[PDB]
Amino acid sequence: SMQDPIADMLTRIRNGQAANKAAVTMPSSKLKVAIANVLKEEGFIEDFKVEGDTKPELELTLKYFQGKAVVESIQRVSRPGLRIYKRKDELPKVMAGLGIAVVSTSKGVMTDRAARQAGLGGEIICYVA
Amino acid sequence: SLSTEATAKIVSEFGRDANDTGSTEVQVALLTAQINHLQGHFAEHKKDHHSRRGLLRMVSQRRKLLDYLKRKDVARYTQLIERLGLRR
Amino acid sequence: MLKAGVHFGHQTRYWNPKMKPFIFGARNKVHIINLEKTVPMFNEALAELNKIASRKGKILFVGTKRAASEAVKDAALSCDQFFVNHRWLGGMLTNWKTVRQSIKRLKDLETQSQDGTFDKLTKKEALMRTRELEKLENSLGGIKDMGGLPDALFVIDADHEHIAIKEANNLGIPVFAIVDTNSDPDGVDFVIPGNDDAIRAVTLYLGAVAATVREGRS
RNA sequence: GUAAAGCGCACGCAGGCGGUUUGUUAAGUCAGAUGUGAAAUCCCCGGGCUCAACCUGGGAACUGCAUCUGAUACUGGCAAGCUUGAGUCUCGUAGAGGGGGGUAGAAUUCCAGGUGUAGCGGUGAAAUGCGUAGAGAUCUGGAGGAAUACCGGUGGCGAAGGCGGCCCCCUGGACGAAGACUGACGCUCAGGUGCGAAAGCGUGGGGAGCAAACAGGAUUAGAUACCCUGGUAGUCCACGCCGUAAACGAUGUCGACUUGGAGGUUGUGCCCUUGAGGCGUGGCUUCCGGAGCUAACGCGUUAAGUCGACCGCCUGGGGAGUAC
RNA sequence: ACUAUGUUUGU
Ligand SMILES: CN[C@@H]1[C@@H](O[C@H]2O[C@H](CO)[C@@H](N)[C@H](O)[C@H]2O)O[C@H]2C[C@@H](N)[C@@H](O[C@H]3[C@H](O)[C@@H](O)[C@H](N)C[C@@H]3N)O[C@@H]2[C@@H]1O
Ligand SMILES: CN[C@@H]1[C@@H](O[C@H]2O[C@H](CO)[C@@H](N)[C@H](O)[C@H]2O)O[C@H]2C[C@@H](N)[C@@H](O[C@H]3[C@H](O)[C@@H](O)[C@H](N)C[C@@H]3N)O[C@@H]2[C@@H]1O
Ligand SMILES: [Mg+2]
Ligand SMILES: [Mg+2]
Ligand SMILES: [Mg+2]
Ligand SMILES: [Mg+2]
Ligand SMILES: [Mg+2]
Ligand SMILES: [Mg+2]
Ligand SMILES: [Mg+2]
Ligand SMILES: [Mg+2]
Ligand SMILES: [Mg+2]
Ligand SMILES: [Mg+2]
Ligand SMILES: [Mg+2]
Ligand SMILES: [Mg+2]
Ligand SMILES: [Mg+2]
Ligand SMILES: [Mg+2]
Ligand SMILES: [Mg+2]
Ligand SMILES: [Mg+2]
Ligand SMILES: [Mg+2]
Ligand SMILES: [Mg+2]
Ligand SMILES: [Mg+2]
Ligand SMILES: [Mg+2]
Ligand SMILES: [Mg+2]
Ligand SMILES: [Mg+2]
Ligand SMILES: [Mg+2]
Ligand SMILES: [Mg+2]
Ligand SMILES: [Mg+2]
Repeated sequence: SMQDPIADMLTRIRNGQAANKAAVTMPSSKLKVAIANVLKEEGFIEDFKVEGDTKPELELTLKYFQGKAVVESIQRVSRPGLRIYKRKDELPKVMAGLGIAVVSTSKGVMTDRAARQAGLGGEIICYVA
Repeated sequence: SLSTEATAKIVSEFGRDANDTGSTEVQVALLTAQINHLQGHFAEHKKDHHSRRGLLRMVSQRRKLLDYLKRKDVARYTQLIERLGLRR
Repeated sequence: MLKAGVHFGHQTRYWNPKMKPFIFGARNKVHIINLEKTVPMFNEALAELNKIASRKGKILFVGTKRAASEAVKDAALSCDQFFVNHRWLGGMLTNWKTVRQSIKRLKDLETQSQDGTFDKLTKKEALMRTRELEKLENSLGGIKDMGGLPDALFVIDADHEHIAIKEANNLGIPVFAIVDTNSDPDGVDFVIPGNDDAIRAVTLYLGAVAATVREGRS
């Protein structure tokens, strides 16, 4: 009964890309906004905005290249039924470095590459290839 | 059952105002009134299993509301149950 | 604009959901093509047709419905290009090495009929070859002189001539199709929204294409 | 789903999981340090036995554990909230939803009588059977039980099992419109509890029709059957058991998202309501079909697609859902 | 109307 809003956000992206939709809207949370920030900086989504005051709606602008969805694979890793925490030396490399692993560290949400530079581990939120 | 006047009396007497119909005390009191009212019906119609299901739904809802009220603030919980005649 | 009034799309119930970008708010259970989006795509289709005609390419005009058979034939002949106005043969393009033998047979009977041995032989088998001729000519007359695969394919109805489109798709031949609201604009390389059955619309498309390839041959 | 595998269905304790914001904590998590992680073994560079095996130096490793210090994004704890999830109230709607009473008409059977007469009944054909002791047919009256023709509809309601003549009484749920209220009160659920077709069982009634068993007649090589003529339990009612079905959508529940078309049923908003209409918006339903999925069949917004939570279950066929 | 059956084992 909606026990994983993060996986819901990833599914909306995955289903929106499969449906070739321009944008996907969803209820907003600061964790979703943090994840959307990482996706935008990595180039997987064009943009996002958080319109709304008391019930904010985060809406992401999906990105298509040559008629194909930019996000080919987007997969939740640390689900509520099974949490995944990785130390710095065992952070995952997605698509041999061509993808990103969104990681929640004590210094914020970043990529696996950014977390490796910062020398931190944390929760593996998702893989984005 | 639980006619409009009976419902209106309960919410006024267990709620803050006449529009405080969503308070846990009002909801528990409304469920308690219907559960007590249906007691006579099921004494006569002991084979009315389909209606029993609605009654047991009321009992389960009241139990969950009471657990929430106990967890939130026990003082109102203890006050409510003695005012309604609960805990067996 | 230069084309309004003539064409209005099919009924809503038969609409292909992949035609939504080109649909402009069906009026009364009948879809209306967005002509504002029709004008640029049609121009770029014509522009590309001009370019390959400049490369001296072959344009095959494929319209098989009765209301557009003659229009396709005259337009292709006027712009001295090839056409298929009757039943498309499955494998006209993909099975060319077999249909090539068939147009060869058609050409031999053409010489036989006009100038060869066609009345110096038994009459029953004579008109047997006669009746074979128009059959073989009304199916392959428009492509007698291809000599190979065409370089472009202009289609009047995308879904009706779906066989030709996917024959071109797997062969790598660009497709310029008049895709109506009940067709899938997937195999078409250059989608042109608009009617696929109205006589005025089809002749208008064909006249524009016939003119454009003529200027491309200069 | 069909290969083994979704409990028959539901409620629900423990457990697992849990919307959104702020603060705090630092349990999980992460970082660093220190201690320890025996040696041997393994591995990497070497060295010595003529080589190798073997022996051996050094190092890496021992992926662990504990302590201290720090980080605070996430999860957890605590506190305060918020409204989207969930629930309450107001008005209305449809329904074979349930329980208890009453009642109506048709028909069957039986009982009595009138008319009337030699067949009736049954089958593939027959016979058993019924009939001159008066059948069958027809008409009148009466008794009794059971079920509710048409409506009736891939119609509706119910968690499932199931539920249809009509009327009354008691009663459950669902849905819609507009608001107001409470303010995660939620989801799932091992054990547990409840409901749960038919058959069956117990007690007491009832018994028209049908009918296991049984009997007779046929059929047949045989016929412990199919068919015919009868016919007991049972089918009905009350109460109490049983607790199983191809209890099936062979598809667990909950939530989210993802092209369409044609209907049905039931609300509701606006507009030319001009009239059953047009444009929306809900709930529940049927068919087809796109992507996608699938071994294929096929499913396809009511998914068997894309995901998340929890539960149940499977691990070749038999032996065996059997023994103990 | 209504019949039943078709020995074992190969390329
Ligand atoms: C409306 N969905 C239907 C579903 O409905 C079921 O679940 C719904 C849940 O709400 C219920 N409302 C409904 O009452 C119930 O029946 O039942 C299945 C049964 C399944 N054997 C299959 O049959 C198909 C066959 O597999 C196929 O061979 C045949 N061609 C067509 C059949 N539909 O497809 C249907 C179809 O998926
Ligand atoms: C105007 N025609 C109809 C309307 O009738 C009424 O509309 C107005 C009220 O709104 C009244 N003023 C008017 O007098 C009356 O005629 O009721 C709705 C009911 C709605 N559930 C839906 O069902 C259809 C749905 O499309 C779907 O549920 C199903 N597939 C098929 C249903 N017929 O579409 C019809 C349709 O819009
Ligand atoms: Mg089987
Ligand atoms: Mg199976
Ligand atoms: Mg089931
Ligand atoms: Mg439950
Ligand atoms: Mg529990
Ligand atoms: Mg949370
Ligand atoms: Mg700690
Ligand atoms: Mg050596
Ligand atoms: Mg070392
Ligand atoms: Mg050691
Ligand atoms: Mg915290
Ligand atoms: Mg917290
Ligand atoms: Mg408050
Ligand atoms: Mg259990
Ligand atoms: Mg029971
Ligand atoms: Mg029974
Ligand atoms: Mg009995
Ligand atoms: Mg019998
Ligand atoms: Mg079973
Ligand atoms: Mg059933
Ligand atoms: Mg089963
Ligand atoms: Mg289908
Ligand atoms: Mg499947
Ligand atoms: Mg047993
Ligand atoms: Mg034998």
